[PDB]
Amino acid sequence: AAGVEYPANRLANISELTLNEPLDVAYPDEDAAGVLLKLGTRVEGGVGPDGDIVGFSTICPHKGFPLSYSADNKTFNCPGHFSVFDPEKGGQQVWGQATQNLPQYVLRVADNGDIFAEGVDELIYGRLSNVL
Amino acid sequence: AAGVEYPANRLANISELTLNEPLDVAYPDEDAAGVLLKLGTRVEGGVGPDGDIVGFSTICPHKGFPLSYSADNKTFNCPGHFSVFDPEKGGQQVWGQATQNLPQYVLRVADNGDIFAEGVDELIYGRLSNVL
Amino acid sequence: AFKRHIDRLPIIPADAKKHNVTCHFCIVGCGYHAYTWPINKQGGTDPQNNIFGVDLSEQQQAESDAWYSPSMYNVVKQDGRDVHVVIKPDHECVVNSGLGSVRGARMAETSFSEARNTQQQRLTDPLVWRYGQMQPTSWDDALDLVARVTAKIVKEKGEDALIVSAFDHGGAGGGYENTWGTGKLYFEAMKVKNIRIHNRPAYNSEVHGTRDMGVGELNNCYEDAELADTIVAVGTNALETQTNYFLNHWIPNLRGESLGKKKELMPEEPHEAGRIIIVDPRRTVTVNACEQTAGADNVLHLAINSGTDLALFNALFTYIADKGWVDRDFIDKSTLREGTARPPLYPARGVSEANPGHLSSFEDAVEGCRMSIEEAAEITGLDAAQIIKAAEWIGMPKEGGKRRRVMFGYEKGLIWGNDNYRTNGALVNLALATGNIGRPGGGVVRLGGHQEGYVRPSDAHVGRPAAYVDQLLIGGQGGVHHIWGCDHYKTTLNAHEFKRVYKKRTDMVKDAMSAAPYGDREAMVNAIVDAINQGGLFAVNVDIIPTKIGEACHVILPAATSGEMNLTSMNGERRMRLTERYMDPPGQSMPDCLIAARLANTMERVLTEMGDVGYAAQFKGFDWQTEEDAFMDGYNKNAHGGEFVTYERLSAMGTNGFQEPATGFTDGKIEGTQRLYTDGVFSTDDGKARFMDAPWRGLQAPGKQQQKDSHKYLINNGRANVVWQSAYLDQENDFVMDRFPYPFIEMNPEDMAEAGLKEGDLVEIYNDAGATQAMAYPTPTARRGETFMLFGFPTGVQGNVTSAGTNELIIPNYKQTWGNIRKISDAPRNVAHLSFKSKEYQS
Amino acid sequence: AFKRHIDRLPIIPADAKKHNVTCHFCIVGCGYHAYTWPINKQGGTDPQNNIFGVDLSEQQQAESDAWYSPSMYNVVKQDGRDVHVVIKPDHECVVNSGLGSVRGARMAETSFSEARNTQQQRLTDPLVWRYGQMQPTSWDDALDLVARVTAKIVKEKGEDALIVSAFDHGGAGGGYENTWGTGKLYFEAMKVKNIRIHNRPAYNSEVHGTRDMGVGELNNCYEDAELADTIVAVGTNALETQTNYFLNHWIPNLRGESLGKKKELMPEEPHEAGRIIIVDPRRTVTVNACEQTAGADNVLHLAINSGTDLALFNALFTYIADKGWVDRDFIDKSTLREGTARPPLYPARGVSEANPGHLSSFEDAVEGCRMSIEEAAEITGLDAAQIIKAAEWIGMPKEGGKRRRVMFGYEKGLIWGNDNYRTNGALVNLALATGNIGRPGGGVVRLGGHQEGYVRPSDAHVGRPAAYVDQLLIGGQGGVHHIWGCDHYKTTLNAHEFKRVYKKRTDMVKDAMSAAPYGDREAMVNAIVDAINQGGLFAVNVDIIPTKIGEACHVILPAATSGEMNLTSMNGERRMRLTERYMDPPGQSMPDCLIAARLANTMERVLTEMGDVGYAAQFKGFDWQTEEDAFMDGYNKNAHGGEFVTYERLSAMGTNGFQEPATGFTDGKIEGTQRLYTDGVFSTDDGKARFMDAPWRGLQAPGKQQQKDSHKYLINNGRANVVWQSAYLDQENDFVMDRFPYPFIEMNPEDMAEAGLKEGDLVEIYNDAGATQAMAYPTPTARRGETFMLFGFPTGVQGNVTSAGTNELIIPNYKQTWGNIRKISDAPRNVAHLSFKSKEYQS
Ligand SMILES: Nc1nc2c(c(=O)[nH]1)N[C@H]1C(S)=C(S)[C@@H](COP(=O)(O)OP(=O)(O)OC[C@H]3O[C@@H](n4cnc5c(=O)[nH]c(N)nc54)[C@H](O)[C@@H]3O)O[C@H]1N2
Ligand code: F3S
Ligand code: F3S
Ligand code: FES
Ligand code: FES
Ligand SMILES: [Mo+4]
Ligand SMILES: [Mo+4]
Ligand SMILES: [O]
Ligand SMILES: [O]
Repeated sequence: AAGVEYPANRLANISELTLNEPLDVAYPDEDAAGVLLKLGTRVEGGVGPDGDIVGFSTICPHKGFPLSYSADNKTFNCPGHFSVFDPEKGGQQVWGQATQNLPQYVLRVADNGDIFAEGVDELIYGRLSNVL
Repeated sequence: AAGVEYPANRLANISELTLNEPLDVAYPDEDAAGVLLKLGTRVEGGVGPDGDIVGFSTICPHKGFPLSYSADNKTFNCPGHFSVFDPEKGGQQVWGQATQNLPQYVLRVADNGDIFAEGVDELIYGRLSNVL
Repeated sequence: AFKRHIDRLPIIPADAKKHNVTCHFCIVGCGYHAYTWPINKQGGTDPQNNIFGVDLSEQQQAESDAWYSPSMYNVVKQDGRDVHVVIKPDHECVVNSGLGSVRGARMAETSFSEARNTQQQRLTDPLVWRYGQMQPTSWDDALDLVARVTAKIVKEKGEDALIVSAFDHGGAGGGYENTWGTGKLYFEAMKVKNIRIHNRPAYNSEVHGTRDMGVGELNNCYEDAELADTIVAVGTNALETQTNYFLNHWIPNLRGESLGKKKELMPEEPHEAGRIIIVDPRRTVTVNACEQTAGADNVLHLAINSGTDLALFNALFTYIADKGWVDRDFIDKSTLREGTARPPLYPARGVSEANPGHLSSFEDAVEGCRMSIEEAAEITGLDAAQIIKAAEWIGMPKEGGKRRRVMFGYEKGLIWGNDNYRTNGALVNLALATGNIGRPGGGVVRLGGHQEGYVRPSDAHVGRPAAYVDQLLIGGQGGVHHIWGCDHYKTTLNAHEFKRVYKKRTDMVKDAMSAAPYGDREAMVNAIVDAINQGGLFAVNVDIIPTKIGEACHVILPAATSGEMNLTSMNGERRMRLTERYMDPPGQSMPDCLIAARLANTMERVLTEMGDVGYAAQFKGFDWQTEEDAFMDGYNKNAHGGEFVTYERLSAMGTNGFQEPATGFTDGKIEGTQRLYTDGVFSTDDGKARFMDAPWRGLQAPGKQQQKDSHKYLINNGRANVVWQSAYLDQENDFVMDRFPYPFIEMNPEDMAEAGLKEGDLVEIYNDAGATQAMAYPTPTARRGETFMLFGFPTGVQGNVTSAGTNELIIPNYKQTWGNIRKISDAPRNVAHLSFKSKEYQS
Repeated sequence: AFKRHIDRLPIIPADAKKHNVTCHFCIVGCGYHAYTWPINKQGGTDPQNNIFGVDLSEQQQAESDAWYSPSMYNVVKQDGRDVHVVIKPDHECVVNSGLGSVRGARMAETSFSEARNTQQQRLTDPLVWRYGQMQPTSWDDALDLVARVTAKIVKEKGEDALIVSAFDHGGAGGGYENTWGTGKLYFEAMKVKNIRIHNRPAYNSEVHGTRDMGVGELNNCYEDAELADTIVAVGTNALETQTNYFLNHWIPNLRGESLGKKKELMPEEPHEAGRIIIVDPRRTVTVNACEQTAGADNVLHLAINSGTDLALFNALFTYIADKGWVDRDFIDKSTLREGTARPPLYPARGVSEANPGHLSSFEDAVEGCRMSIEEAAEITGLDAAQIIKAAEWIGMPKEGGKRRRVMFGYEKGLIWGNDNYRTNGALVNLALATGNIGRPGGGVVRLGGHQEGYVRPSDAHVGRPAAYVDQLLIGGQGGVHHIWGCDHYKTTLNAHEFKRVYKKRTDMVKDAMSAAPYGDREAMVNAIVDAINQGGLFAVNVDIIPTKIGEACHVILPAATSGEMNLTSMNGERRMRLTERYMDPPGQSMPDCLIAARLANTMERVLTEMGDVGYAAQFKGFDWQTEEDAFMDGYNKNAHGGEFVTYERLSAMGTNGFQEPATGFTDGKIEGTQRLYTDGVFSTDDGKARFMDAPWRGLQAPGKQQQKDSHKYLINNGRANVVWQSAYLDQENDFVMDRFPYPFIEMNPEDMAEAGLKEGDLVEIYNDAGATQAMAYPTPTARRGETFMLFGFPTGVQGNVTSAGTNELIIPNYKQTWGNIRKISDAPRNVAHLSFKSKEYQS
């Protein structure tokens, strides 16, 4: 009761990620598209030994279009109404129509090398509760 | 799931109340002591045709002692640490150690005259959720 | 990044109370609904238990109506009780079709809530300077003081001693109810000459040029942006500043989504996808988005030298006239054919300061405006090929000899740009010559700023040119100042000098008030008036927050804003709507129209007591108890077709409302006017439009060429998408302030390397007007020597470096500003979290 | 009534991080724990899933540890991450035994939260006055400006040009770390004479009298209130102002709950239930509660005429001495026996201003203080029978000839009352004569205000009497002012005059700064210094919120406060504790000790650049990176027994800590001192206590008799239970502001009837010092002609009507104030919701 109860879900292992190549994932369920991304530099919310593995919702929080990733810029870009998000700065909207910065996963790197997601810092598009 | 779900409970009928004589009651369950009180003047949260029927938790929100009612003063008084609450002013702490004003019931008077409680505007002492 | 950490929101139930709401903010006037329901009741996940009739236990798809963001949710007081509210864009509204901007989508979160602690900055009680500081008091006390001081000064020195600054606009902080109330106070009860508007320092129009020509500035509809062959966007950054007009009407044209519609409404005429000409010195996200939707081949960005628009338009006019690409029958039938002689001081100056340009026939305008492609290329910095291409895109007939439909749109790049009167006319010339007024796919229009909501008594007494109020104040004239809903400290021109003198003059009265006994009110007022006689100023602020200029005022009166009151206004299409009240004003705050009424009543009482019964009588006609009373006394009785409009009737029409003026009422529908001038009869005595003989004469405002020549950088200035106006609400909004704690100044990275500046460095911008601060934001698209600074911003006011320079009609020339830049500090810690990446969407 | 509408709170989980926390606020120093855990994790209802090990799905009984109120919950930043926090009183702490006051119980809710929008008023960045307004900037910039101006002034005019106002207290806004840092800056690096404390306008002690006699003012323990036969409470409203000391220690005595304990520790001595003498002109809720717990027969309320305490005590001393009810062996063994002559100007005046009283032997004190019961009855207004009864309750031996154990406690009724030096001594005389110092059930002590946390270098250079700083400032002297953690605008004496001049003088520097170029910093500093040379003042404010006096300052530096830093202090029992950091400072704010360090470092740099390397060198010894570094350089190296105390060791001792001074360390326990003077060796050169020959000489502060004689009402003043200090946090707390939007003035209902005033009316209080406003609160228990106004309050500052009058040592005589009252306004709308019922508990 009180708070939303987030599940602790395995998303991937650290060995699956290549520098600057986003890995498709879903959290906190099948229907909530996101990505894991290794950025190569220490950044807010980032985990792993280099502190550079982040996880975000990949669905624009304005009107729900799927975001595309620019590798040269390291930004998420929205084809709907031209929003831009920075995963090197906690998903800050560089410019856009969303009243939210990009929802970011609370990640944990296990003992072995598995990456777990245990929460999300903002409301994911298309749901009035992050856990349904 | 959330937003606390209050039950709509019958507490009494308007005909049961005498001017300035509190009627012992319990809401939102058996274990949550309170009173209904007809004050004789229109007051905040008050219902009925004269707008003077109020309902409060009778358990001090500081340390949980049972409140006594003074009829001459129209106040609830706490023997624990000398707090005083005004049911003519939304249960405002006139003076006391509680960081809350007296929790007040959201009342509704039905067509037949029955008084229903459908909510409480502040956290009742001794529970971390108004509905257990 | 700022993150709210709100995992879930209460679901709007099936029985929520629905309110029609127009966006508080920009000209577009997007439609919303506010749903409210008792605190401690809620909706559920099954279709029967929520307002949408949808299963909310499933992820919604893109563009779903069945979702809202946290900034659209709050808890607010309604008739004394806390209620949940969701303010959600309306899918059915033809303006926005469900879109909400980063601004509109946070109306809920920028509303007042004691429950969730939003906007606690909001004023709740009248404040008066006494006992050494600002102190709260009652309305009776505060109004009595304001009335007594005002009445004494006006009796002793005349009404010219009363200076007024007031909104004239629509929407939150304006509207018909509120412009009528203030209007009636200062123009009916009184005859205040020394009055200025919220965005300019005199009582003038922004667009005298177009109006004098017979062409009202809001003549088309938003559908015309969908139907035009070419859109000409001048001095507008529409994606950031008219967002949803751009997204919901311009984009479909550029994408080719409109073709079906174009062919139905205009068969037997060819149609390709829309092309767009953008006239703007700076490459903006608007340019980028057009290129991205239409293709680079269909976007023509004319990156003119700052303030050279008039040269551009004159060249275009000449070329098009010579080629014969003009609506010949429109010119003959609907425009002035009478010759008329140039005034003796032409072309440097007009017949007087009241008339900077010469109105005339097509032929005389062409001869007078004449400029070659080559001369215009020198002035504008454009290539000859670019200017010719523009003329082709505006004037060249389509395949079968059919006239090209062009919608001409302009905003503040033009209006606050060089030679406002003549540039406006030069643009209008193009619309008139090509017959693109009063027809589908046409128009020459303001893209606008605030919504519109103006109705007031005659302003004849004010004069043309009107008094330059800021210069009066800076020069030590005026005794009492009433400030309604604007903040010159952040937003006026020559702002640094203005603040130095305003502080010094209001301080005189503060020191007087602190040293006088308040409880003996006659002594207090005599002390105030003595300070005024010595050159002080007594200042009264009517507002919703503690403002910057309010730190100099002696009385503050708390206003209620849209949503806490009913309010009516029209958008940039003349689409009029009622915003239905859904919450209570905070504390004891009251709507501006009622404040005006209450002030009037106090003036009546006080003057009656003093024994000036004659003057007292002038303040009658203010017995209003609710804002609707102001609507009925103003709009209903005084607007064109007002007799057809009431709250009840507007309410039934919803967020779509109707387009002004009303022409009738049948079967529960106010009948409106889609486009102006469809009959070719214009707003002049004889009904003919005039062209303007408007020759280029350089930078015309005094000081400007001098300032350009003696400083290093252009300090262009304007809006950012996230920030609404002077950040009056945004300064208490973490999402906005987390993104830009300081105002940015967009700088070319090589300009920065040259000056030893790094991203985030705090820099002083300075010139002979004043100085200010901003945060260096590296911007690859910026041209060398050309910076752009966010305007109006509390943590760095760019108005400080704008000069006192205006045109003849006292139009402030904000956009033409030059200055030097130097480093104040290495990037502060509170700026380390910001992204400094490009704002341009990459595909 | 304000209602949060919070239906449920997150449950603290089993694995929450625990922090020891002392209350931020009052002297009692109640124990709390702060529990924190990740946002989006939570506890459950079953015992295994929460910190209490209890089934939380069942209603808890009275006094349960397994509950917390909404004001004890918030969301705060911790090491960069949002976390839940609950700050909950500690059941195991011997101070409070689980009690939390209305103040302490809202530490969480008055903490800074971006997530839940609490206390957004909190400062986040350094601010500097430039470009017409206050503007944010970096630390390097802000510190450079402060250092340059300060250094220039000090070089040109000497250190006397530097004025300082600083906290000297413990707890939030003080503590050992912070008093050391500021102390070291201004007394070690510099030798600042012109320095004042937060609550008084010179660098003096509140209690020179008791100290000069050899009796440190915090000599007992809180257990002694449980063990005394009689408590004598003077000038204290303990239920409202030392709430939990009163509730958890005095009440058990009065109720008879202590008898078991009394008999175990003091067998072979009789014990009845405690009786209490309360010396206070006003009947307070404290008196009411004592009567209600002990019975009216056991409470003796001496409602003395304002400022007549000394008469009372002298009479009591005389009566007790004559009856022989004195500890004869204590007098002979531990007090001065040497005869010593009265100074030539006695009894009107002492040997000098440094020494207002004459220290002496018991016998000489008795002869000098001599006053009959009848003389004291005239002066005090009491009945002879009342004064005799008090003597009996203080001095009369118990059944078997055993001495009566009396705890004498006093606070600001005495300390800010008439003739501070002599009244303090008169009271101490009674304790000394009855042998009630250093023994169980005894003590003559401050009941205190803030917690204590003072350690600083020698202050010898300051002088005695020290400089009256407010008079220097009001007189146009001083150049630079550093204000740390106090707000004279709300809380100084003669405040109305103070504000008028302070504004005028700081305005001079503001106008200079506005007109100068900031980016050229040398020109800016020269402009500041020119304004100072002409009589201006450059003011720097170090604080946590935008303060009132801060509206006059030119630089504001943001502080971190307790909880955002580790902090150490002692309570009124000398009980020292560490408050362990549980959250981050907001924005870029930093602890005061580190601000001081950084300022020192900038002074070193700037003076080095100016070429005064010698003076630069004085500012070394500030290489501190964390608050613990300040603790180790200060307390650890300088306090008595400091070598035994470390953060690590204090942490292991929990909220119970230990009582200072430390005398050793064994097996994880700092060994302390329960009571002072248990050996009968006092704090004088020869180790003997002195009595005080302290004859009554009327109202001694200049102006006071005159002010009394020429005005209608006593304007008594002081605390309210709900309001903490000057409402610096409370002004952004809806629960407090909903109850008292204006400060109340308690008035007798027939005084109100006579004056034509109604409950809630807004009234001006005025006299020859100044004027202010308050809300009439009808108070049946108030005596005719005697009003009580809440002090320090932003919406009506009663310090405005207090005169400049001090005693010889510059102690402000706030409590003796008289003035006239007249109506400003009928009760405002924003006051209609208030209860005006009696604050006294009715059975
Ligand atoms: N996000 C947001 N939108 C708003 C507002 C807001 O505060 N925030 N406010 C509203 C208001 S009140 C207004 S007035 C409108 C303003 O709407 P716009 O006028 O579109 O906004 P601005 O940014 O002032 O100016 C637009 C463009 O003028 C260009 N410009 C500058 N100098 C010149 C010049 O000499 N010639 C030409 N051709 N162009 C030039 C600038 O590069 C800028 O891109 O927006 C409204 N919309
Ligand atoms: S949402 Fe509001 S800000 Fe303008 S674009 Fe639409 S009206
Ligand atoms: S709770 Fe805090 S305010 Fe005083 S009484 Fe205890 S220390
Ligand atoms: S949906 Fe991504 S910007 Fe509109
Ligand atoms: S329990 Fe009611 S006052 Fe402490
Ligand atoms: Mo505008
Ligand atoms: Mo104190
Ligand atoms: O505007
Ligand atoms: O104090």
